[PDB]
Amino acid sequence: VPISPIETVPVKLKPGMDGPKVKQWPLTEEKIKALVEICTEMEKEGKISKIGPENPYNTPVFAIKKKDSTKWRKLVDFRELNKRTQDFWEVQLGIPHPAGLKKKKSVTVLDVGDAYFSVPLDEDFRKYTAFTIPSINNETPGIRYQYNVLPQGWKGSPAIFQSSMTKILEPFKKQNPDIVIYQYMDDLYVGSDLEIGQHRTKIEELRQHLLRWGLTTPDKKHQKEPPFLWMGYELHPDKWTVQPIVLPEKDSWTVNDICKLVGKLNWASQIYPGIKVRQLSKLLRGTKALTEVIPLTEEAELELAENREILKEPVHGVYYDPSKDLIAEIQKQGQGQWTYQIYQEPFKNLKTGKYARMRGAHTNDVKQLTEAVQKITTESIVIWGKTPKFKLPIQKETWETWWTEYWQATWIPEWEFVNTPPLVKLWYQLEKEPIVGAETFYVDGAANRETKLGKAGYVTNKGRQKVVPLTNTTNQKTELQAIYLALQDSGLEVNIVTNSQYALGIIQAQPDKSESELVNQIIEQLIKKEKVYLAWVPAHKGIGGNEQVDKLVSA
Amino acid sequence: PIETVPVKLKPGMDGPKVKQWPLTEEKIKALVEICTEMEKEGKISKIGPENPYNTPVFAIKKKDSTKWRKLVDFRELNKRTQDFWEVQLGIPHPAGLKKKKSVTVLDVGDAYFSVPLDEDFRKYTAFTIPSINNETPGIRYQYNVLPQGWKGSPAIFQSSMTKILEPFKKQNPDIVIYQYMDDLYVGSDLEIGQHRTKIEELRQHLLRWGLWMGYELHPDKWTVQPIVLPEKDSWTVNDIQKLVGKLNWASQIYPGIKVRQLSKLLRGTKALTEVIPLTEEAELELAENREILKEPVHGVYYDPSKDLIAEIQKQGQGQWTYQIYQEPFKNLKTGKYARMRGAHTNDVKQLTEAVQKITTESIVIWGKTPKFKLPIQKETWETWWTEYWQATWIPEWEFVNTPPLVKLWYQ
DNA sequence: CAGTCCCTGTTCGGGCGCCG
DNA sequence: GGTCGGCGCCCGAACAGGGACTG
Ligand SMILES: C[C@H](Cn1cnc2c(N)ncnc21)OCP(=O)(O)N[C@H](CC(=O)O)C(=O)O
Ligand SMILES: [Mn+2]
Ligand SMILES: [Mn+2]
Repeated sequence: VPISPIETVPVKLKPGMDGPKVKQWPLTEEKIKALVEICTEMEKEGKISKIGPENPYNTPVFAIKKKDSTKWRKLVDFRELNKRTQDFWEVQLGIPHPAGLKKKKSVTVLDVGDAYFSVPLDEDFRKYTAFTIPSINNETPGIRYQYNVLPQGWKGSPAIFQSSMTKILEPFKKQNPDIVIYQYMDDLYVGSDLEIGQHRTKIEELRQHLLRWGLTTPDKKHQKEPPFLWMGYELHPDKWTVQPIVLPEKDSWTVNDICKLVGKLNWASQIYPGIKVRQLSKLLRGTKALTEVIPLTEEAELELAENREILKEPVHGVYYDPSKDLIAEIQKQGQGQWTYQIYQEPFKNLKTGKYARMRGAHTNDVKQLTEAVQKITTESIVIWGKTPKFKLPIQKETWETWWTEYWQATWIPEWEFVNTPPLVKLWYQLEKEPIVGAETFYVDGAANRETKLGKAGYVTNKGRQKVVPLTNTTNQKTELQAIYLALQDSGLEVNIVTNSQYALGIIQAQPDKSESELVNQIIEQLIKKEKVYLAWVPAHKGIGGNEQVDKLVSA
Repeated sequence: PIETVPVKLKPGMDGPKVKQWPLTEEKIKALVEICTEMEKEGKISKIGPENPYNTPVFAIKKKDSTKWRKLVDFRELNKRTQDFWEVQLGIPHPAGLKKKKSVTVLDVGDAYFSVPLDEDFRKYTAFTIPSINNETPGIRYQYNVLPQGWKGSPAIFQSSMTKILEPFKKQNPDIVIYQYMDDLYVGSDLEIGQHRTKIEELRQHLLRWGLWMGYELHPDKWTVQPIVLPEKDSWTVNDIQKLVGKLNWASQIYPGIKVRQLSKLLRGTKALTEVIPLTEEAELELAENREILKEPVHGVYYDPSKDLIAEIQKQGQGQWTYQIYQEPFKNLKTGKYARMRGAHTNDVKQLTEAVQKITTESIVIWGKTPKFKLPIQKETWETWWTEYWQATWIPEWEFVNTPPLVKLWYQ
């Protein structure tokens, strides 16, 4: 076996584990012909070699038809070898996005045919990549080969190829610094601001520099004219868009059909603004079977029909001009949902996106806006290496009141207020000082762990009092219930004194949405008020009416 | 031609496997130049995916510094080598460094590149450089010399450092020199003028041995933040309710705090805004409580074997309070910062500044870095903190969410 | 007193999307 | 007819750590 021009990567097995010994799957006769036709062609090319009985290892093998071609793809079920192979560190840190590409004079895209089959494998590791090709007769012993290159299905192949590919391109990139080569596996996006005459030469030089190591760039996969098909997009000289997306039109939807639909909706959200998957994702909760049929809710059909009408109109993105600022604008879609558009010129989006995660049981619009800003920031640093300037639907004074008074540290980068309803605001403000002339409610609540029974109530300075029995409740729920009572029975201004840290901590965070209906009722009462002053006092210390109301709610 | 000191991980542990976080364009271009230069000088060499270990990497600029500085987050590697830099080659901490009028910090991390690293240990120093928009896969390197930011570098270099500082320590026996991570702490009671001159004497003394920046400190002027009670002549029900709640919380630190006579003033169901005259027994209970807060807490002393913990509270208006302790309510030091960089505009910059100041103080006083409890959401912190970091070390931290109780540490 | 449990937040396993 | 790595989303279950009450 001749020595490959590429340096091999030393690979060991995990300490104390042997190679795989698995029996071959029963293969269809149409897939067997494709394997033997490929195995005999690779053995001639020195990519696989025969092995006798001295190799006690074996691994299943199968094949999958290539996309839009009659050629076949040889795959190996190395699931047992990957468990016992050493751990690798993946050098693929993410996926390139066309919104990060800059406008170049000339662009060339080219694939590498049978990329894994042109990169050598470690000599001491080839013995563990043994497999058996079944013949057309079940009685024939079958041909046993072993891999001399990177197999397909081994967990080390992608990390090794990407590292190997980067080492081969370094001498060319070093000699040609002004040539941008996007390297995703074997797909090479090559662009430059050279004149088109010198550009075709540099492409041929690169096709010769790759050929000196066994990497073939077929003219079939060569692309010289726009639109370029790159990473599932359509690249034009002035714009880009995703390749056509097809959503299933099932009359009876299953759970797996929703997962396939949700995934394509998220995929479309990168350029199609306004995609919502909230109601459709509500169909995947609490379900157990992938094949279980599930009916669409009225809110899910309306959401699906809105997404289809968006995908009807053609949308496109632009490229990144490093000379102009990067701008991101966010809108409040539905409750818990947010969309954003990243652009540099008005209505010329680089990309879009959505944020819709629900963090915690009690939140508000200002928190969710901060979470969306951070998600967009990290995304922008990945794509462009800089934080965009934000246009946010929140008043400058509103945000100022929030972050200065919040006990946590919180911050938003350089941003400006954009007047686009619905505007994010705080729905109520707790007073910093007790209110003169307002009734003072001393609230408390308690419950029993065993009986699940409890009482909630209050005592005021004007003699007003109330105690309510509660069934199937907890200590925390009663103390929230006591504050809710004092809010119902008070005027537009009220002073409430509690000893519940749990209750005070929730309300002081100024929530506007809660998973608890009791908290939502407290929120609704707080917005009706004009001045609310909460205050905490220690319990069991004989303080004010807090001790009198503690003894009233004792049982 | 230098012999390598053999280094082992803590028995039963593996190396670090921490994913690299996204880096801005200015930081990647700074790292590519530095790593290309460090590769040309043999300090680092490229590796491949057969190395399963990895440690995050980014870049910083020190205070008033124009040059970018490579910084590796070796926190996870330093945890997995703890028995090395504490049992075998431990560095003593001078108790007189905190007592000097002026202490200067000198970045001597460039000296570690002179000593090669153990060949078997280089596999754990691996780090990956990301690219903008993932144009290329990650560019992986590993260290061939003593790396900056690793707690094993000053230990191995301690023998060489002691022999470099012996001529200077002999001529200046009253000057204290402490080494922590990539920094060198030089403290003296000299006048400000001749103190900086002695620093330049040490700078030139270190330049002839193959090695610059200086930050001045004054630990003698570090002040603590005690618990204070309001001095009002007219108290209300709400004033006394807040007073009892604060004294009740402070009683967990001072066991002599009494609130009985003050609670008796809150017997009826009174309005919060109603003025309440303090009784005779309550006034004496308040005056006695003020004297107890002047006293130091009983049975509080530093333990060299326990870890340091630091809590920070956001007080608003640029105010930031902190307490350092090993056991709860046994605070070794309390303090308060104000008008730092980013005041009245950027909380994360202020909090980052606070963590740095607190860590710098903990190094001078005890030679340890505390584990921080940060009043911030994890995603808010992990998004911005590297934009404001200005130190060659990185402390450990966790994120808490404690709503304000009774404003114990700030009036 | 340590033992629960009521509550909340985090981490991770597993499905789809997409790329080679 | 079911391989690998990368990144993204959505979900629930498992994990965990603090607060108030109880033997
Ligand atoms: C082998 C690498 C990466 N790679 C792509 N698909 C893979 C798969 N299913 N399993 C494992 N690795 C896979 O790609 C080299 P390729 O020969 O240039 N590309 C085609 C893809 C096509 O055109 O459909 C192929 O390999 O089939
Ligand atoms: Mn290819
Ligand atoms: Mn109660």
